[PDB]
Amino acid sequence: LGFLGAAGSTMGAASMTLTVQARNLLSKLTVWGIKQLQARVLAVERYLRDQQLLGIWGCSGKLICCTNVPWNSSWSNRNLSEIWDNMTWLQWDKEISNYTQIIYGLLEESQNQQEKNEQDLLAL
Amino acid sequence: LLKLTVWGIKQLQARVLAVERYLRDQQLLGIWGCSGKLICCTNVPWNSSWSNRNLSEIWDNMTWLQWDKEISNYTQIIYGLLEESQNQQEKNEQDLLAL
Amino acid sequence: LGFLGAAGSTMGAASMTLTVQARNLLSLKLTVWGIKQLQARVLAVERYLRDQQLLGIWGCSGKLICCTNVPWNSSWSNRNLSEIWDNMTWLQWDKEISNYTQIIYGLLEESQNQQEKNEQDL
Amino acid sequence: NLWVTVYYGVPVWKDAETTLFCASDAKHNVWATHACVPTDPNPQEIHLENVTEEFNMWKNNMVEQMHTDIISLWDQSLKPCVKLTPLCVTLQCTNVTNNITDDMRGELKNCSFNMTTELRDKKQKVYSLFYRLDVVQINNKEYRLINCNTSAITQACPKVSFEPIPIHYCAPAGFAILKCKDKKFNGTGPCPSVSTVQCTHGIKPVVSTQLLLNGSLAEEEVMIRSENITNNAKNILVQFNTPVQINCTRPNNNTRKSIRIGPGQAFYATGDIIGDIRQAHCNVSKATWNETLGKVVKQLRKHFGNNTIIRFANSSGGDLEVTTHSFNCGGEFFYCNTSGLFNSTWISNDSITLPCRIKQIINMWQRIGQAMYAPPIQGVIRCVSNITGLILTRDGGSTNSTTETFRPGGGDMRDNWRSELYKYKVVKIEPLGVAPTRCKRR
Amino acid sequence: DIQMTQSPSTLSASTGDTVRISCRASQSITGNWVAWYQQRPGKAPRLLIYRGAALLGGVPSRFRGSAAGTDFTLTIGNLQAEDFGTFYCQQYDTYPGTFGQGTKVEVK
Amino acid sequence: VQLQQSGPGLVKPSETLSLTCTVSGGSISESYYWKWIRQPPGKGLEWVGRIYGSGVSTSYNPSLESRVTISKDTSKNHFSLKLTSVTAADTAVYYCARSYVRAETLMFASLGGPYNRFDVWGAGVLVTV
Amino acid sequence: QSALTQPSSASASLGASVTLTCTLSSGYSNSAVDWHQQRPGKGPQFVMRVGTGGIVGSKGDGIPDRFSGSGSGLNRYLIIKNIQEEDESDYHCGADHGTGSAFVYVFGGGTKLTVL
Amino acid sequence: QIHLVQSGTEVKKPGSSVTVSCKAYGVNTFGLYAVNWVRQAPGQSLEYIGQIWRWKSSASHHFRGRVLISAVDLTGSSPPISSLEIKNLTSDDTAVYFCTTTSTYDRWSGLHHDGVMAFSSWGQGTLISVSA
Ligand SMILES: *[C@@H]1O[C@H](CO)[C@@H](O[C@@H]2O[C@H](CO)[C@@H](O[C@@H]3O[C@H](CO[C@H]4O[C@H](CO[C@H]5O[C@H](CO)[C@@H](O)[C@H](O)[C@@H]5O[C@H]5O[C@H](CO)[C@@H](O)[C@H](O)[C@@H]5O)[C@@H](O)[C@H](O[C@H]5O[C@H](CO)[C@@H](O)[C@H](O)[C@@H]5O[C@H]5O[C@H](CO)[C@@H](O)[C@H](O)[C@@H]5O)[C@@H]4O)[C@@H](O)[C@H](O[C@H]4O[C@H](CO)[C@@H](O)[C@H](O)[C@@H]4O[C@H]4O[C@H](CO)[C@@H](O)[C@H](O)[C@@H]4O[C@H]4O[C@H](CO)[C@@H](O)[C@H](O)[C@@H]4O)[C@@H]3O)[C@H](O)[C@H]2NC(C)=O)[C@H](O)[C@H]1NC(C)=O
Ligand SMILES: *[C@@H]1O[C@H](CO)[C@@H](O[C@@H]2O[C@H](CO)[C@@H](O[C@@H]3O[C@H](CO)[C@@H](O)[C@H](O)[C@@H]3O)[C@H](O)[C@H]2NC(C)=O)[C@H](O)[C@H]1NC(C)=O
Ligand SMILES: *[C@@H]1O[C@H](CO)[C@@H](O[C@@H]2O[C@H](CO)[C@@H](O[C@@H]3O[C@H](CO)[C@@H](O)[C@H](O)[C@@H]3O)[C@H](O)[C@H]2NC(C)=O)[C@H](O)[C@H]1NC(C)=O
Ligand SMILES: *[C@@H]1O[C@H](CO)[C@@H](O[C@@H]2O[C@H](CO)[C@@H](O)[C@H](O)[C@H]2NC(C)=O)[C@H](O)[C@H]1NC(C)=O
Ligand SMILES: *[C@@H]1O[C@H](CO)[C@@H](O[C@@H]2O[C@H](CO)[C@@H](O)[C@H](O)[C@H]2NC(C)=O)[C@H](O)[C@H]1NC(C)=O
Ligand SMILES: *[C@@H]1O[C@H](CO)[C@@H](O[C@@H]2O[C@H](CO)[C@@H](O)[C@H](O)[C@H]2NC(C)=O)[C@H](O)[C@H]1NC(C)=O
Ligand SMILES: *[C@@H]1O[C@H](CO)[C@@H](O[C@@H]2O[C@H](CO)[C@@H](O)[C@H](O)[C@H]2NC(C)=O)[C@H](O)[C@H]1NC(C)=O
Ligand SMILES: *[C@@H]1O[C@H](CO)[C@@H](O[C@@H]2O[C@H](CO)[C@@H](O)[C@H](O)[C@H]2NC(C)=O)[C@H](O)[C@H]1NC(C)=O
Ligand SMILES: *[C@@H]1O[C@H](CO)[C@@H](O[C@@H]2O[C@H](CO)[C@@H](O)[C@H](O)[C@H]2NC(C)=O)[C@H](O)[C@H]1NC(C)=O
Ligand SMILES: *[C@@H]1O[C@H](CO)[C@@H](O[C@@H]2O[C@H](CO)[C@@H](O)[C@H](O)[C@H]2NC(C)=O)[C@H](O)[C@H]1NC(C)=O
Ligand SMILES: *[C@@H]1O[C@H](CO)[C@@H](O[C@@H]2O[C@H](CO)[C@@H](O)[C@H](O)[C@H]2NC(C)=O)[C@H](O)[C@H]1NC(C)=O
Ligand SMILES: *[C@@H]1O[C@H](CO)[C@@H](O[C@@H]2O[C@H](CO)[C@@H](O)[C@H](O)[C@H]2NC(C)=O)[C@H](O)[C@H]1NC(C)=O
Ligand SMILES: *[C@@H]1O[C@H](CO)[C@@H](O)[C@H](O)[C@H]1NC(C)=O
Ligand SMILES: *[C@@H]1O[C@H](CO)[C@@H](O)[C@H](O)[C@H]1NC(C)=O
Ligand SMILES: *[C@@H]1O[C@H](CO)[C@@H](O)[C@H](O)[C@H]1NC(C)=O
Ligand SMILES: *[C@@H]1O[C@H](CO)[C@@H](O)[C@H](O)[C@H]1NC(C)=O
Ligand SMILES: *[C@@H]1O[C@H](CO)[C@@H](O)[C@H](O)[C@H]1NC(C)=O
Ligand SMILES: *[C@@H]1O[C@H](CO)[C@@H](O)[C@H](O)[C@H]1NC(C)=O
Ligand SMILES: *[C@@H]1O[C@H](CO)[C@@H](O)[C@H](O)[C@H]1NC(C)=O
Ligand SMILES: *[C@@H]1O[C@H](CO)[C@@H](O)[C@H](O)[C@H]1NC(C)=O
Ligand SMILES: *[C@@H]1O[C@H](CO)[C@@H](O)[C@H](O)[C@H]1NC(C)=O
Repeated sequence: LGFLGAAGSTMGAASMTLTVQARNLLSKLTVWGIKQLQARVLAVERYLRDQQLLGIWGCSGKLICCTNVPWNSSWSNRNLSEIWDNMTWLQWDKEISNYTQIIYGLLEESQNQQEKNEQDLLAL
Repeated sequence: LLKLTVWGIKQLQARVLAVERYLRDQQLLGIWGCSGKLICCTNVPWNSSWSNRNLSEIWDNMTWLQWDKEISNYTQIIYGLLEESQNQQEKNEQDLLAL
Repeated sequence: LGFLGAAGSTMGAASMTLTVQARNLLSLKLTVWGIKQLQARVLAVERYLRDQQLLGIWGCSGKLICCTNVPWNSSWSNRNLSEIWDNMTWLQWDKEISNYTQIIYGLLEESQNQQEKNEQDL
Repeated sequence: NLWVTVYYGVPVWKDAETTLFCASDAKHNVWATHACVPTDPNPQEIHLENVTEEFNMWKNNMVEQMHTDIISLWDQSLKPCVKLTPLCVTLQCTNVTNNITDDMRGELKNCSFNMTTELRDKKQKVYSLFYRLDVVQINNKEYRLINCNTSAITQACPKVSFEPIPIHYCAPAGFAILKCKDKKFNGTGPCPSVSTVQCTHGIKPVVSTQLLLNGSLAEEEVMIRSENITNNAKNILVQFNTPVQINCTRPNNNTRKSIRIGPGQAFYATGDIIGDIRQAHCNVSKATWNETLGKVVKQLRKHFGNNTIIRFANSSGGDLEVTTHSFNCGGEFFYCNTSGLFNSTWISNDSITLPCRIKQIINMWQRIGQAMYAPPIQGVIRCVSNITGLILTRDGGSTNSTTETFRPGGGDMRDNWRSELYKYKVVKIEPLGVAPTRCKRR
Repeated sequence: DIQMTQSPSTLSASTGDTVRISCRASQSITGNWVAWYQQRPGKAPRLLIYRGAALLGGVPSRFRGSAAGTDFTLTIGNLQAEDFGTFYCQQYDTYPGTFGQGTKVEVK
Repeated sequence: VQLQQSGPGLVKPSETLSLTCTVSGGSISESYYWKWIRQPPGKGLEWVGRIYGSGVSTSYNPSLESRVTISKDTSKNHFSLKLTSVTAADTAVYYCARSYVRAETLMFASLGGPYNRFDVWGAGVLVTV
Repeated sequence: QSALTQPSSASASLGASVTLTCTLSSGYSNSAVDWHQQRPGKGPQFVMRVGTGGIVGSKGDGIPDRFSGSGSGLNRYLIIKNIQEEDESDYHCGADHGTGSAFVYVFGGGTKLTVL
Repeated sequence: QIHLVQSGTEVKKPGSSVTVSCKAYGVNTFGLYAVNWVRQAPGQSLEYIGQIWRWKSSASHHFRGRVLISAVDLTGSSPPISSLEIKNLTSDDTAVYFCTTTSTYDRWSGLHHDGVMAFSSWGQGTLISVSA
């Protein structure tokens, strides 16, 4: 398909070409020099601010990485057929746009408890 | 502090290219499943159309420069096969983990 | 507790809130205030990538509490496991191991080394 | 059977171009010494064995960046201080009548001129002492400056010094410098002993013509290098194996006078001389110069034949920069007449003295549009130098006889830094590779 | 409490030789909390080397120290005529501090 | 490229030590490591000291710390070895050797990297105390 | 570390292959061991540098092709195929560890090859 | 440069009180510094008596309830002084007393470990002799 080629498909048909968009996110003091320098600085900062959030939850190098938190029924009461086959990615981010902060908060303490529970496993 | 008389535009840009050359190498190594490894192994097979040499001739007689010069026409297809195989292995692990 | 809220506690009570400090170490003309912001952004990139490069050569990339197979020598500290985590803090433990920090930093580099592919390659 | 295995950190390098920053050793200067990073006292040099690299000193990109960095370092210290715009006017100049010798009959001139004071509707008649090479008559007499019809006059700034500081051109991350260790290397061809480094050695940005100053020395023999030895339009660089000491001095005792011009500005000129007027001169050894010329004519017969007569001559003609050896020590610019050194004919305790002239108007880097006025230095200026090289050209005859004529030349500043960067090559390291193995993942 | 033992008790040397003084603690000091003091007869004591092998401002480079386990050694090379006094080794690891017993250095 | 040793005769106890090893055929300010090695008669070898030729980085044995001093003089290309507080049971043979960094390319199965390599050994002088 | 090597008793006949062994302390298992040959009455010289597998560099100046090197896990073998009248000396190991500021060099006990 | 002075040589009797003063030129406040009072017997080693640090005065386990250490900050017309009072002295207290200061400004200075510190600058020494 190409870059952003599966933007109109469903959520189940666009979860297979994730490596196309994941590789195009990094790449005298005249007027055209400071703009290029600020663009490179902004690109490096936008890459690092996503890599840090990927590294906190424990998904360093994985795109379909799995978590351990349960899905609450108050966020979305839809089944697996009305999400991966009917809705797209431009509507699913707007459907649960009011519940992303609590999910991002729950994804941190569970990873912290999993890392601190591993310390009591090799101490036997 | 930061003075850009003659040596301020040459010290900042060196750190900029250092950050870029580190981040591009880390991004190219992260998409293959070898984040933090050097002698990691893959799952793709070696085709006989790229190099028909044996295993006793490359590791004891050849050089890295001559090896880069020899298979330079079959470089991007190995990276494409690795990028396909990493996504296929991740999808297979997600299919095995769902049961 | 907040950012740097467990500075007065011991080592056993401050090692549980590392996720607070693990998310605050990263975040147009040529006037006198335009270059200072770029300098601060470049310094914030430099003070994060240098600290992240040390965890990559030790095999602890992406882990907050990571432990390896390096044996702790008895000449570095002659204390038990109860007079360190329950009595001493992080501001007093760093002063005692200042003369043995580079030895541990050099021993941690070869560990993730003596654990690499050998002939198994053939 | 066989599986692909990636490797990170393979010794594969290519040729590329990048930017090299400064690194010096830890009162202001012209070159920004305190603005560079400190130098690592333990440099890492990796002797890369079984690697034969082909070097070419006449296609290097380091000298083209070094010349630009040297030029850009010169036009930044003349900016934030006083510029002498209304200086060149109709001067009334006479000769001098003091306790003077015979050779200084027409050199020193006593000039007088009007100048605007701090008030715009007032004048002030002052006087100064100028040299012969700085005044031009308009056909007591009427004289004017030389650069009043060509360039813009700005004064050399009296807070900076002009001493050479050794700097190191380091490489950023992702690049390296290959250096050949051949002691008889002529800058072009293969080299089987290479070394990977990050920074270079101490290079002093010294400017001169017809006589290479302090610099660096060779190891075994006198080296001869040229881009094309057949064509007579390329300069020939000669690198000695032993240093020759030359003592330059100026016995004058000049005093500085501050004529306060414009509002809030000043103008430094020469006052009155206390003593006698003697010529500035450079003494060189006569015993070592003949031996260095013998080494030159011994190492020069390998490219012209074993039965060729080598006749040394002086400069032919031109401007003041090419015909005379120009340098700067102490604070003043000296132009010396080297017609007495290149006088010999080689077939198959005394000291030589060379008189020089002090110039105050200098057109650096052979440009048109920018000039400089050096301030007078108070005191006696005596310096010593090491001649560790030569720049010689030749002319084409009728190709029937067995004689040659070598003359000193120069003018181009690229040859002064090509004798030090003739072994360093910037390369870019690529650490990724693939190889077939018998290992499989998981 | 830590009881510091200094060795030797009484020595004698001349101008040119090196003097080595050892100090042995009771327990193990892993943090290298030790200091060396000198005292001329009649004057005030003077700190020379604190924290094992770190020198003070004004002390010449001819004095050196080393620490190994419970052994703290002080070496004086190129001995002059202004160093003949009494030396002490004092620990400050635990509370309170304890000094040595003294080492008289005489001229031969 | 060659090493010439010059050692004294008998050494009295409780005194100083002085040894030298002059190089010939190469500069002393080059990127080369000079090593001082000791060997008692009958037992095995024992490395004592190492000094970098292009820097100030020196390395000594941990069992003989605060006792070994290695200096260098670039006037006539010398490096000197001193060992105060001489024990009478330290009669041995001393050797000066060279070592340099090598990172040659041969496409091995493992990566490895740069290592140290000895090229020039010494004759060795006998010190009897 | 510490270069645990064989003692100085090794019997060999004229026309036999001798496999000298240098071992580690079963803690590192990946290092490079130098082989120094000290003649009785003469100064020692550098011969080979063995490691994981074959030789990592080149042989010394004046070394025949009969000397070979091999490596297996914790053992490093120096193999001599033919024995001449000058093939008896003291064979010492050697291992470098650390960085430029914490450099250490551990030697071995040294074996003594005999002839019959 | 910091210079320390003390009182003069005095004699005493068994049953009186001894007051020793210690003045220091160069110290701005006593909050960035710590004062230590030690003694030395003629013919013996040194002994640590007491200290004051972070405006907290303390002594060892051998001189508890016997001595008293006090201090004052920068008075605008006098150097900051420190006083040591010994009550009901015994006839084995004839010694030379020393007043030392130690800078406790830097946390990673290495000259102090949780109050237990070394002495950098020394005073003059007060000779105290008691007899019948
Ligand atoms: C900035 O800002 C800042 C702020 O922060 C500041 O600072 C400040 O400063 C100041 C200065 O001025 C200060 O003040 C000071 O203080 C000090 C402290 O002290 C401490 O100590 C003490 C002692 O203790 C002890 O004792 C007790 C009793 O017995 C006990 O209990 C305890 O425990 C202890 O004991 C210990 O030790 C011992 C030994 O010694 C042992 O043995 C035992 O066991 C133990 O261990 C104490 O006491 C104190 O306390 C007090 O205080 C507190 C607070 O702090 C309180 O709370 C308490 O209560 C108390 O009180 C009390 O007192 C007070 C007065 O003070 C009164 O009022 C009340 O009522 C009560 O009674 C402390 O802790 C002090 O010391 C000082 O004092 C001084 O001064 C005053 C005024 O002037 C007076 O009055 C006094 O008396 C004193 O004086 C003295 O000394 C001097 C000098 O030397 C002299 O000159 C004088 O004359 C006097 O002398 C006298 O006496 C002595 C004795 O003492 C004798 O010897 C003699 O002879 C005479 O008679 C002062 O006050 C402050 O503090 C500060 N602050 C803070 C916060 O810290 C600064 O300064 C600024 N800056 C600027 C520049 O300015
Ligand atoms: C021209 O070339 C000559 C010969 O290369 C230079 O003379 C040399 O100057 C250096 C200055 O550092 C002398 O080095 C000496 O090293 C000893 C080592 O202990 C030190 O104690 C001395 O104080 C000094 O630094 C070197 O011996 C000397 N070479 C000779 C006299 O043959 C000369 O400096 C060069 N430049 C000029 C302007 O003449
Ligand atoms: C080639 O190297 C020699 C090194 O011997 C240079 O000679 C030194 O040059 C500097 C500045 O050019 C002299 O410093 C000046 O000395 C005068 C007194 O003569 C003083 O009044 C100034 O304030 C300034 O400090 C220095 O004395 C002189 N000699 C030595 C032994 O360092 C020479 O300049 C170099 N050649 C070139 C072209 O730079
Ligand atoms: C240059 O000419 C000026 C005249 O304008 C000389 O200045 C005079 O010098 C004489 C003798 O030194 C004095 O008596 C006069 O008072 C000076 N006049 C003024 C206006 O200053 C000057 O000396 C000449 N310079 C030289 C080097 O001879
Ligand atoms: C400086 O200015 C003065 C005037 O202040 C000039 O003197 C005049 O010169 C002209 C021609 O030389 C005469 O015709 C006038 O009579 C002079 N005097 C006046 C009051 O105008 C003088 O020539 C100028 N130049 C110099 C070098 O002194
Ligand atoms: C600027 O003035 C100088 C000084 O006169 C000129 O240089 C000479 O000008 C004459 C013309 O009268 C020529 O014949 C000479 O060949 C010039 N050179 C020399 C070395 O004497 C210069 O030409 C003037 N600039 C311009 C652009 O005309
Ligand atoms: C260069 O050489 C000349 C002559 O060889 C030197 O001039 C001599 O200087 C001395 C001292 O002033 C006089 O006594 C002599 O009479 C001069 N000789 C002549 C022929 O005039 C000059 O000093 C030398 N310069 C240097 C820097 O060495
Ligand atoms: C250049 O100057 C140096 C001084 O720096 C001269 O060196 C001296 O030469 C005399 C000649 O008799 C010796 O006695 C001195 O010992 C030399 N050294 C010093 C430090 O004075 C040198 O000879 C001069 N060269 C010339 C050609 O004049
Ligand atoms: C090179 O040397 C020649 C001869 O020594 C110089 O030619 C003389 O120059 C002067 C002044 O220009 C004339 O007066 C003579 O008539 C010339 N003689 C001849 C035979 O031509 C020449 O000037 C020197 N060149 C330089 C650049 O100094
Ligand atoms: C450089 O020096 C030479 C000789 O030292 C000068 O040649 C002399 O030139 C004059 C004319 O100016 C003649 O009268 C002499 O006969 C020449 N000397 C000889 C030996 O022939 C030469 O002119 C000088 N160069 C300059 C530019 O002045
Ligand atoms: C170049 O060298 C020649 C040969 O030595 C010089 O010619 C001699 O110069 C001297 C000096 O006046 C005369 O006395 C001789 O008569 C000349 N001829 C001979 C055959 O010796 C010539 O002067 C030199 N030129 C320069 C510029 O130094
Ligand atoms: C332990 O570490 C401390 C601090 O790193 C060392 O103290 C420094 O020692 C050097 C060497 O003399 C001095 O130049 C510094 O002034 C000291 N203080 C600092 C850096 O604050 C101490 O020497 C080390 N101890 C040992 C035994 O190596
Ligand atoms: C767009 O929708 C049609 C039917 O609705 C479907 O056949 C087609 O595949 C979709 N396009 C993409 C790129 O998924
Ligand atoms: C689901 O949401 C409810 C209501 O906010 C909350 O009480 C409950 O803890 C949540 N459960 C999970 C599993 O997040
Ligand atoms: C190998 O190369 C052949 C010819 O190009 C191609 O048809 C085949 O698909 C390739 N197979 C692999 C494993 O790359
Ligand atoms: C500070 O100390 C008190 C003891 O008095 C303790 O209860 C408290 O938890 C400490 N503060 C922190 C942040 O640990
Ligand atoms: C360099 O390596 C080749 C093998 O690729 C070898 O034949 C050659 O002898 C080596 N060069 C030297 C000087 O040993
Ligand atoms: C003044 O000097 C010039 C230049 O040498 C000369 O031509 C003129 O004759 C001199 N005039 C007098 C009067 O000396
Ligand atoms: C130059 O003149 C000054 C007067 O300003 C004098 O002090 C100095 O000594 C003179 N120089 C010489 C070398 O005589
Ligand atoms: C230079 O040396 C040669 C011989 O090597 C001699 O013929 C000639 O005259 C010498 N020249 C001078 C100027 O001394
Ligand atoms: C020229 O002379 C040199 C002197 O060393 C000699 O080696 C060379 O062979 C000669 N060349 C010819 C063509 O005679």
